[PDB]
Amino acid sequence: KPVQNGSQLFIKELRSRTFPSAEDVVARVPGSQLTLGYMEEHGFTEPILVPKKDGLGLAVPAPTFYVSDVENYVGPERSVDVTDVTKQKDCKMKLKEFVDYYYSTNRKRVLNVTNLEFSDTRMSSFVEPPDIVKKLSWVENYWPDDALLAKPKVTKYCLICVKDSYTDFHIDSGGASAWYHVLKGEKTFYLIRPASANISLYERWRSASNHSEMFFADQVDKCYKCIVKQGQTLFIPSGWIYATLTPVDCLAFAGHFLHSLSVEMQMRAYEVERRLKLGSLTQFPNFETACWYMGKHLLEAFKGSHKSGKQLPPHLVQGAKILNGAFRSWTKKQALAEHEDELPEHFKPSQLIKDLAKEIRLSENA
Repeated sequence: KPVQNGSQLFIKELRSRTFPSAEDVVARVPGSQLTLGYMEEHGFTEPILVPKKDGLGLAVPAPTFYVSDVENYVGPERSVDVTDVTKQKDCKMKLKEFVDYYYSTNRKRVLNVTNLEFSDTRMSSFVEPPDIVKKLSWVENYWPDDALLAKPKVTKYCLICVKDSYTDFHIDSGGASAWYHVLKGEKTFYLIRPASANISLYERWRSASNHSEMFFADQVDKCYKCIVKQGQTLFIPSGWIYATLTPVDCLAFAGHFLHSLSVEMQMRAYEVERRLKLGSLTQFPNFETACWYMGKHLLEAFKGSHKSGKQLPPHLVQGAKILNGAFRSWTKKQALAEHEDELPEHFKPSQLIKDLAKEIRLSENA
């Protein structure tokens, strides 16, 4: 018989198993040193652990903020997605019901809430993402407040995981980058670098019928174990393939974002998820729309570079090229009525593409 991912026996085996330490891969960095400059220097290709929130500009409630408090500020009647970890199946229920389960003592099932986005609730004012996320975020920087399409609702997630909760290996939707702040308890991350072959293996694993019977880390050379403890914040870069195990009841906050340092990985991950045709919780809404606004921004940056003579950094020019490729792909004749639904008002794709292509040429000559 095969071991089912997320099962009690799986958890036991997983806890006993040895992994390479995240020591080699995850930088420990004080909040204040996590600047745009830092990110640009290192390129945000590896996860970053910030042991204390000081300097991050992260706003979160005190650790005396409990799940019962979440219930009050989010609202007991709110519908929430709940994962039954042992079955690896998902269902819906009112938050009050989950909270009832959470506080029970005879706790049979293993259930978690991992996609409660609360920007539309009273609890929203209690949490502000780290300053660096805001500085990097395409949505925060380039999506206009008067936009007719709604901003991707992925900025503030509340996660509630019971002891022995497990979330299986995945890449975040849109190849989005993520921050995770553990308010109470702890969460163990198992991190796999998105080397090209690893991504391919991941795609083939996600698409197999027996994938819930296969431990993906078995297929790769290095899967790093990183324990994130109370008060600590982990930043996960674009495309990283990761799973998590919860050793004790945990309450955490998280957010997802796109940025200019991983344009290529973002597109690669998006193409993988579009081939998989799976989706789920935390699907990145209006990913293409964010891309369109980025594209408009780039044209403006280019045009403004003539006035100042200062060229765009090569990663931005390379980013422009990749985005233009996508735009062409999304607007070709055979290309969906799915794609037009994500185009912002007043956009002229044929012209943007033509205009971007010209500006990329003008910059390359130099």
